Amino acid sequence: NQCTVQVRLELGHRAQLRKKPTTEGFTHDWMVFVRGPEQCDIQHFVEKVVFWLHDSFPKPRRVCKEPPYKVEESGYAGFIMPIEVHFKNKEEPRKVCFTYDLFLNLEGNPPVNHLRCEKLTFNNPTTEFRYKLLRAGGVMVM
Ligand SMILES: N#Cc1ccc(C(=O)Nc2ccc3[nH]c(CN4CCCCC4)nc3c2)cc1
Repeated sequence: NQCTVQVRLELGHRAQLRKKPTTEGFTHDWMVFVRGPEQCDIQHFVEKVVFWLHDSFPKPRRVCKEPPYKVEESGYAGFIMPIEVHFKNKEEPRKVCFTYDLFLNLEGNPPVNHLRCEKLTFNNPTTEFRYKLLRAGGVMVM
């Protein structure tokens, strides 16, 4: 009737210098992901994650319909990556779009290993979607 459910997402990325021929253009390997915290299963409320890569990549609309929600790639530059997390929700909101700063380690700096923790607050979710948030390890507030 009246209640808020909070769930947690973790977006992150790893990047390092690629050990390859001088004549291979891509300097870096990187990996971007969405996950839950330890012993939460976001798959209960996440229908899919869509990573929107730079237009220069082949098939830059990358869909993960189940875990792991991640893209592994090679490249030569950082970019801003739209990341859409779609919900198993019959009403609004149906999804959330993050603007992810995919930056590389440049000038012989250590590997990048970044995490961005997002808190989602669902006000007054339906019965069915409430159960999914709770199954995923969501918590109620009051
Ligand atoms: N602003 C800006 C900006 C412009 C371009 C890039 C970039 O690295 N492009 C790019 C373009 C094409 C690429 N194929 C691969 C390798 N992959 C292709 C098939 C899947 C597995 C290997 N890595 C690629 C990287 C990044 C930032």
